[PDB]
Amino acid sequence: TIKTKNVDAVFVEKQKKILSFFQDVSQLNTDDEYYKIGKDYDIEMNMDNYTNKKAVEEFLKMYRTGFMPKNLEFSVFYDKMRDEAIALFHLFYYAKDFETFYKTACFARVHLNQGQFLYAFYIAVIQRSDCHGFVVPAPYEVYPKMFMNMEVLQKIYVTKMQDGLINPEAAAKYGIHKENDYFVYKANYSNAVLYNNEEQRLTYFTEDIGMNAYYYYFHSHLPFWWTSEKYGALKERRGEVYFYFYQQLLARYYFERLTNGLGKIPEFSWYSPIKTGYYPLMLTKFTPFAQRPDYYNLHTEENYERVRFLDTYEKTFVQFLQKDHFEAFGQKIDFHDPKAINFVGNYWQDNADLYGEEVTKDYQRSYEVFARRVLGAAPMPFDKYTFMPSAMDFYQTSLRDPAFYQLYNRIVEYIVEFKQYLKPYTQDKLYFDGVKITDVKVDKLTTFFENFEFDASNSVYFSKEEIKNNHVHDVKVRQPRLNHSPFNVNIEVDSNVASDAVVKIFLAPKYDDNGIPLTLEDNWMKFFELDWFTTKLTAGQNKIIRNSNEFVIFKEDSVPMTEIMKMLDEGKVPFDMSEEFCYMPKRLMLPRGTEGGFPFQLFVFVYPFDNKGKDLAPFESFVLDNKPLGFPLDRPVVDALFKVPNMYFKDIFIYHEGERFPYKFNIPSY
Amino acid sequence: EFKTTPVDAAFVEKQKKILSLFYNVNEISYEAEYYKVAQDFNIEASKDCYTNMKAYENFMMMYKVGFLPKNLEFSIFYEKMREEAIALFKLFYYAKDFECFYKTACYARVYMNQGMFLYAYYIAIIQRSDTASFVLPAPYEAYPQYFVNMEVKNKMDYVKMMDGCLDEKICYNYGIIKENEQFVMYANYSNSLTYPNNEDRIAYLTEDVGLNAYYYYFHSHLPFWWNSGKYGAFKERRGEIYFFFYQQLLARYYMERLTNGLGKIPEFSWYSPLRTGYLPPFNSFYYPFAQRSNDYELHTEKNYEEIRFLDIYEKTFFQYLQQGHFKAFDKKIDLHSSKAVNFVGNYWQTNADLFEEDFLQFYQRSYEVNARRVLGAAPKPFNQYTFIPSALDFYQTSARDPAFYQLYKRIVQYIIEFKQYQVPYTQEALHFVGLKISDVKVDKMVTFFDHFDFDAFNTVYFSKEELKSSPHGYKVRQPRLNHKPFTVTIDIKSDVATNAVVKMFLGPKYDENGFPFSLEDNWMNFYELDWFVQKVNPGQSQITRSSTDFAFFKEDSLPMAEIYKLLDQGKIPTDMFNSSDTMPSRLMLPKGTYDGFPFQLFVFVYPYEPTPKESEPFKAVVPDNKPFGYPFDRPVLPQYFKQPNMFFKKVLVYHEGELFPYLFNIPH
Ligand SMILES: *[C@@H]1O[C@H](CO)[C@@H](O[C@@H]2O[C@H](CO)[C@@H](O[C@@H]3O[C@H](CO[C@H]4O[C@H](CO[C@H]5O[C@H](CO)[C@@H](O)[C@H](O)[C@@H]5O)[C@@H](O)[C@H](O)[C@@H]4O)[C@@H](O)[C@H](O[C@H]4O[C@H](CO)[C@@H](O)[C@H](O)[C@@H]4O[C@H]4O[C@H](CO)[C@@H](O)[C@H](O)[C@@H]4O)[C@@H]3O)[C@H](O)[C@H]2NC(C)=O)[C@H](O)[C@H]1NC(C)=O
Ligand SMILES: *[C@@H]1O[C@H](CO)[C@@H](O[C@@H]2O[C@H](CO)[C@@H](O[C@@H]3O[C@H](CO[C@@H]4O[C@H](CO)[C@@H](O)[C@H](O)[C@@H]4O)[C@@H](O)[C@H](O[C@H]4O[C@H](CO)[C@@H](O)[C@H](O)[C@@H]4O)[C@@H]3O)[C@H](O)[C@H]2NC(C)=O)[C@H](O)[C@H]1NC(C)=O
Ligand SMILES: *[C@@H]1O[C@H](CO)[C@@H](O[C@@H]2O[C@H](CO)[C@@H](O[C@@H]3O[C@H](CO[C@H]4O[C@H](CO)[C@@H](O)[C@H](O)[C@@H]4O)[C@@H](O)[C@H](O[C@@H]4O[C@H](CO)[C@@H](O)[C@H](O)[C@@H]4O)[C@@H]3O)[C@H](O)[C@H]2NC(C)=O)[C@H](O)[C@H]1NC(C)=O
Repeated sequence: TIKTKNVDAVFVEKQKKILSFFQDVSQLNTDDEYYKIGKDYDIEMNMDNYTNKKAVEEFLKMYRTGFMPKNLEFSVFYDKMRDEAIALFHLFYYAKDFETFYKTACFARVHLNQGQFLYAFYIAVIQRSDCHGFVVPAPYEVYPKMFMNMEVLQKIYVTKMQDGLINPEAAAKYGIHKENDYFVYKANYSNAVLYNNEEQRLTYFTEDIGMNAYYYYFHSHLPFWWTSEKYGALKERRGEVYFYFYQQLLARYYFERLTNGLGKIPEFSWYSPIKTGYYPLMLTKFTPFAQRPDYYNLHTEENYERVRFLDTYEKTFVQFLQKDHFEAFGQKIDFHDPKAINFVGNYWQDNADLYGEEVTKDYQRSYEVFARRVLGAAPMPFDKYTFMPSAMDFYQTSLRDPAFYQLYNRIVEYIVEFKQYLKPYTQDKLYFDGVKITDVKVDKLTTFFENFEFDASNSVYFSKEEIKNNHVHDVKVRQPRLNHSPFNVNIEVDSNVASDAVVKIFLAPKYDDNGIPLTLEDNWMKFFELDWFTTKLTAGQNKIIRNSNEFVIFKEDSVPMTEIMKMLDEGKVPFDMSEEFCYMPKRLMLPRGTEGGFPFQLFVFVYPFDNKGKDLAPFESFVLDNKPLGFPLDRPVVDALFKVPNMYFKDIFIYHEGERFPYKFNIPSY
Repeated sequence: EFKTTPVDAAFVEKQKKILSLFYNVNEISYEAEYYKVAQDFNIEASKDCYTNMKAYENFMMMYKVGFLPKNLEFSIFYEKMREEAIALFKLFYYAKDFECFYKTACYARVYMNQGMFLYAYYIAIIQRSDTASFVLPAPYEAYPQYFVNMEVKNKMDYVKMMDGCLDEKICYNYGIIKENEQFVMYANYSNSLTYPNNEDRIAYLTEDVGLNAYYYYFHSHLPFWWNSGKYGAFKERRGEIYFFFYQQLLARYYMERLTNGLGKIPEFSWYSPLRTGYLPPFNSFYYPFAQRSNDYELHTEKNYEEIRFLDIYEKTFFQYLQQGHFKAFDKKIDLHSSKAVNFVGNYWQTNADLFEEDFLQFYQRSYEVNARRVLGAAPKPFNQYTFIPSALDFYQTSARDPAFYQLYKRIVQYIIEFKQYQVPYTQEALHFVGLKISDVKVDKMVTFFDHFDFDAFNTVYFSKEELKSSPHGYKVRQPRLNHKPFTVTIDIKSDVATNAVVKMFLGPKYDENGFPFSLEDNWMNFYELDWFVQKVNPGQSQITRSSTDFAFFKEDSLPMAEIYKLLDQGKIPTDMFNSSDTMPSRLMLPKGTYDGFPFQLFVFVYPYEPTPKESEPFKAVVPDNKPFGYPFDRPVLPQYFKQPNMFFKKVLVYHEGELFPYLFNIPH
């Protein structure tokens, strides 16, 4: 039971070609087709196979100048590297058809930096219309060094250097086994060698590979530097997607804090020390990541000009709040208009749409960029291509750093200040005439840890012989990951008259740290959408059964590329990798419970689905409604004005079963 | 040694009258002309001596009240003082003709604060079109208290009180000598006791009298508080001039750092301690100059209010940058144009032009003024007329304080942030069709120190008797940097025949690393050496160009004693006349090494477009519609600087004789 999808031989061919660019990523097979086309490919001579002539020439101009050398680390957060990435993306996106697209990737893999290429190529496959429906490997299969500490990395290296185990039994005690023709490596989360503060409690979440790959997916789906022109009426709601993405993720993070006894994400000042540090154990090719000690002074010599920028960015927003209505960025904005949320979000992300342009420019300095650089505590880059990476230089590592959550909580707080100007919904807006929820019932909600393996072969260098012979896939990494049991939500609805309806399900905390019940007024942004769907109500008594497994907000685990090749010989592709790649993983749906059962609550809401005026299906079928994201909790609430018979608040408890500590899965037996 | 200009008889009469007001600036001679003319001058009954009636009555209202008393320190950075100086300048400037101008000046010289008079009088001579061509004493001869370290001033004061040397041989050992019945005092640059840090490595540039004069000259040529409408077409480029001046200056200064092992100008924060202190040997016979210790906290109670001001003034700028387009001060500004460069400069200088007005008003607060008050470290003024002075209170002492370069480095950087909005030069805008530089050769470039004298008689007091003979002869001797003349020869192959513009720049070749600078991060670090137009021939030719001819450098000022002797022959010095606001030649090159210090010479040739027929506020304004600093007025894409009509040459700057100036001042 891996949810499948059938496909033709023409599809199979194209999909194989796309997959080839994700194998043995840091090396080149002289013998492979991609290299022969690549080496010799003449872009100027093929000007006519591109939709956009200017993009070809913009690129040619830069490429004559020189692009980033191979082997250096690539981050989109630096001007010059970004500009190269984008000129490349444009080449990919404006290729007339697949053949030209493919051949261009071939050229780019041969001649350009690996990270820059993978970055642009991954986005291309997502953005190109003729590629819609095709599949990409999970980011942990492509950048495995980014999803693992150096301990595991070094074992992998040592084994490769020895061409095997010199002592299988000694290797066993380090968590290394041959299984088949694979080397399998057990890995712990970093707290197993490092407890430098309370935040290390949250490692099975913040270091979780799906959680991290998910951030990377979100960014690739719609990067800040590019317009959202291609996504239809999403353009008018971009800032809303930006806010909601972070609001949801920060709610989910907050739950993990609660169940680990830690309370609220702390507030900071660009002029004061920040208390909690980050000691990364990742390696890249020629450096470690940068450390931030505890009590790092954000306002040192090197950050003076940066903080002046950051500080002005915020205060400009504060000035907006004070003004209510203003002209900025060539738009008349009114903070009483709920639609202003588009501008607000666009402002904080400093995205292409803030300016109504196709692509952002170096002179449009980003807040998130400069905040990331400040809190990362790296020294000044050596030059435009040589920096010291911190977790916050990459979408695939950001979630690892406590400061990451502090930064986005700050932005999200500011957006919440804007939402204070919005009129709270009245009874009449929420009341579903003649409809009452009479009971909600939930099976036991229970988390557990469970071993998961992924292909880490891109972390290794292979020899001439092995590359020729395709023996290039033998490194696995096994790691306990959070999961929960499937469960049913039973909803009994009463309605006089039959009617089409929307049902939404959220998860929220029950109490603050003091154990006072949370009131809606203060905590409407602490709610996490679990599911939305439509049903048909009939006169009388209704019963709606929804399995967690059918919740639409979440996806199943990716399959390795290895099983996709096998599948593609049967004419099959893994459905959840095709249509649902950028959803949160299902197995991280619930926060880790407690043996006694930690208290949360479900919010269930039912309202009329009379038509479908405004609905999104270009980005994907998320909002089949002209309703705000997170309705009816997208603005502030008054408890008395809110409670309505078609809402129901149910108290629940989240349990944990089996081992509570992941490292207990990684002990060798004696 | 100097270029002369023949000059007729009418001129000499007028020039002499002018220079005579600069004699014994600090006391009054009851028997001098100026005094009798001042006494005979009924200010009340002579409204018709002036072009502007409003200006006349304005001054009168003020004068009935009262002006800054004699002897106190004058600084244009304090409101009431500025308003009084401006009123007096209005008077000088609106004087119907040279006669009324002279009388007013005599009047002012007698009844007014001498510092305020000198300030206003300098500017008036430079600005009045009937005085445009006349010459002025160097600032160090008119205000020698701002160019003499205290030790020297005291050595002179005690020699005066003694009426000469008790014993030649004690005197000698103290660097005091008799020469042609004149006293010569030898002067060292200040020791770690004045710059308690690394910035003392450079005291020979920062204390240099030419460099400090230069800054005084640049201010007087166009004061921030005045309108630029007198220069017509130039007004649209005032902010451009402001940028260019500081950018060039800081580029020159950074080169001196590099040769003394010093690196980047430190950056600072109003909310943090400033690392590098300054202790000036200057006093105002009332207060000593305010000192700034090392690691001085800018954000202390007495600065809370001013920092608030400086902080928004900066952040308002950021908000401009973020918004691309916006209305400000009447205007709608789009940062993609050049009406932008001008605005940006004007913004940062809060000059009169920024408000589209003739003079700065009472209540329009200046960023530079408060930046300087905070960095200057002084306790708050005691009243309207009495402040505690700092080096940053005067144009003639500003260049002496490390903080000065840090302050202007900050502004210049903010302008560079704006410049990222400017569209870069393309191949076609830079390529000179059918012209190529095939080679550049340069003579040995050699720096060295040698002695330079000035008359410091202005800070010495004389008796009634002595005054009757207007007396001088108190000379200060100081080693000063200098270079030997050299020739640049350029080799050019060209297809056809036009006038060309030849431009030369000096830039660093490596950073403090030892790493080659790339043009992307170096264009701001080039200073212009020269500009000239050339007839180009078909085929192969050689342009030869000597340093002594470089358009942006001047010879040394002559002291008045020498000016008087030249005037006696029908001559004046060209450079003091045609180009006082240009940097001195001796400072053309930063101190080299015996070794030879690696820099690069940038040689640019582009087509000449005959344009403007103007009337110049500075010599930096050459008759060309190109930007100042072109092609280094803005961000560069390094791959367009490979046109055949560009040559980058590695040059090495040598040094000869003693490396340290203090070895030039040792006794026996
Ligand atoms: C220890 O530290 C030191 C100091 O950092 C390291 O030194 C660095 O080493 C780099 C090599 O790794 C080196 O970079 C290369 O330099 C080449 C030469 O650069 C000069 O020339 C080019 C162009 O040539 C023309 O120039 C003049 C002027 O017009 C002409 O008259 C000539 O005849 C030539 O026609 C200029 O542009 C430069 O300014 C220099 O003057 C570079 O050409 C070379 O570029 C190539 O690599 C780039 C990325 O790899 C790529 O974008 C570019 O397109 C080039 O591609 C060629 O090379 C690749 C392999 O690099 C090859 O596979 C292709 O087929 C293709 O031919 C390099 O960039 C740095 O200059 C140097 N740093 C310094 C300060 O010197 C040192 O490596 C390190 N050592 C160790 C052990 O760690
Ligand atoms: C992930 O993280 C977990 C959490 O740390 C790691 O778990 C540790 O693994 C180590 C090493 O692999 C374990 O050590 C071994 O414990 C053995 C048995 O239990 C002990 O009995 C002893 C002996 O009397 C008691 O005194 C102890 O307190 C233990 O309870 C022990 O047999 C074994 O001894 C070996 O090493 C010693 C070196 O001095 C030799 O003398 C001896 O010959 C033998 O070789 C080990 O010490 C440790 O217990 C585990 N941690 C915990 C908390 O249980 C995982 O290994 C990590 N997984 C990966 C892949 O890294
Ligand atoms: C500008 O700045 C420079 C450098 O600071 C300064 O030069 C210094 O000047 C002083 C005197 O003016 C000079 O010292 C004199 O030094 C000589 C030389 O002594 C040498 O030989 C000694 C052994 O015989 C040895 O011990 C020394 O180290 C040195 O190599 C010396 O003859 C003098 O001796 C004394 O005379 C005084 C009289 O006041 C007595 O008090 C004392 O008892 C001695 O008899 C005297 O010390 C010093 O060396 C110079 N410094 C340097 C670093 O070279 C300039 O004077 C200053 N110039 C001006 C115009 O301001």
